[PDB]
Amino acid sequence: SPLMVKVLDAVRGSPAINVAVHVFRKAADDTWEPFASGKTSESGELHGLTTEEEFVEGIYKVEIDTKSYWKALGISPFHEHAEVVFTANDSGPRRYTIAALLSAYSYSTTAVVTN
Amino acid sequence: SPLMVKVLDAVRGSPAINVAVHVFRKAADDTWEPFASGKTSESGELHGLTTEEEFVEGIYKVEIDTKSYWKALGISPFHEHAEVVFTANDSGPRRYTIAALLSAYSYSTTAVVTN
Amino acid sequence: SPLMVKVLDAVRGSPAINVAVHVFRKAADDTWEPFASGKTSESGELHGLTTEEEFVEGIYKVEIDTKSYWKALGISPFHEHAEVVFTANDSGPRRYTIAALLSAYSYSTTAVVTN
Amino acid sequence: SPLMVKVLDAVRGSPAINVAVHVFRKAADDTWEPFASGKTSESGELHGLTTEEEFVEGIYKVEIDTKSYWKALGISPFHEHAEVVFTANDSGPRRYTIAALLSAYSYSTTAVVTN
Ligand SMILES: [Cl-]
Ligand SMILES: [Cl-]
Ligand SMILES: [Cl-]
Ligand SMILES: [Cl-]
Repeated sequence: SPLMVKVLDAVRGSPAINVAVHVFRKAADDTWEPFASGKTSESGELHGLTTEEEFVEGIYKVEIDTKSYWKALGISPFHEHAEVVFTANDSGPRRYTIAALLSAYSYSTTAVVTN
Repeated sequence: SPLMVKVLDAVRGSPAINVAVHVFRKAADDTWEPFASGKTSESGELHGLTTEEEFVEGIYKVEIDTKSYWKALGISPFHEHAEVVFTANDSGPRRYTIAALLSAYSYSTTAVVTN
Repeated sequence: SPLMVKVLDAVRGSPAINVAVHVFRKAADDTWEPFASGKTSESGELHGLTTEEEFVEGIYKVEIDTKSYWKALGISPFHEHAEVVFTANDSGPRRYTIAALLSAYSYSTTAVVTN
Repeated sequence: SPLMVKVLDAVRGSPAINVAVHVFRKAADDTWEPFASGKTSESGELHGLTTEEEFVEGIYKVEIDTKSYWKALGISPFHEHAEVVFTANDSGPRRYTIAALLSAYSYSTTAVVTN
């Protein structure tokens, strides 16, 4: 997959397991099409999201459903979810990894772009 | 204002000055109404966004327009913007501060809820 | 004070109140002298740490005692403390703000350097 | 290795490659013994740091030498280094992963503790 997502838990110090993740592509015009989705594994990683064939240039939104993750662990968190929005360019990097770190009232995300 | 937003710059180590910020409220149903907006000051803070009269319970989205901030500083960043989405509850805290820390390929946000 | 420290709590979504903070200066040579210290206020901020007279060039260590903060709130955290180490240059910025965001298993810090 | 360290770069959006990492153990008493060290690989990961035989209970310091990393990439950063200090307990988790995310004026670290 040219797009991978990895999620960590900063409250419990663990991979974020079984987190739902949705990818949308901005169709032109001008709304968010469901593009790909899945749930993180025991390592907190979500593999096989998409393929080079399906992953074309465009604006993508990665929605990590942090709210249900926390409730399943006994926590009612601040955020509804975590969102990451970016443009995929073919001149850009071949592989994108979206990494997220979750707390009850905070989150950080970073993009790791490689070849 | 019961809602304040503060933005820092982790690449240059400065307040994020003149960043555009938009707040939307999820109207029922089921879209994002423009609710309030403004630009951060020299301290990277955005004051007077709204009032207790206008700020009712609901789901709010705070969109920080990180892309134009970075381009104005000579940087073409990864993210289109930074988004923070949360529910305001009247049983909840009287004041919400959304703090964001921006990098070219990363951002973190935290909510500071006080009385 | 040319040095200020501000600490936030990402688990509870609050300023980090009454956190002990120690500043050391690397004496030449080659150990850490106690330079200044204090406890954050209700806003999570530590003001009046030092003065322009006392704050000379050198290597400084800011130790935030995150462990006792968390235990006082009923949490046994991962880290012993949070440390930030940097060089103050007179050609550099007049004011340094060290901002920290604490979780049970994580912390981030950023330096905000201004005039 | 029961201890692994992974480092990401938030300015360039890449694994942090060839970063020097030092682990010290607080000998009793009361100083920091060199315990283990190495340099991150192309994935930004540092494997084979130590073994279950050598990794006993105690207080450990992980020093990531962020300054030379940045200079090698043409950047003069704020921090001298990134430090992470924690207690290893045998009742604790079998494996510790220290993850760090670096910017010029900021860093975050998180501990991922697993079995
Ligand atoms: Cl709910
Ligand atoms: Cl563009
Ligand atoms: Cl203890
Ligand atoms: Cl130097």
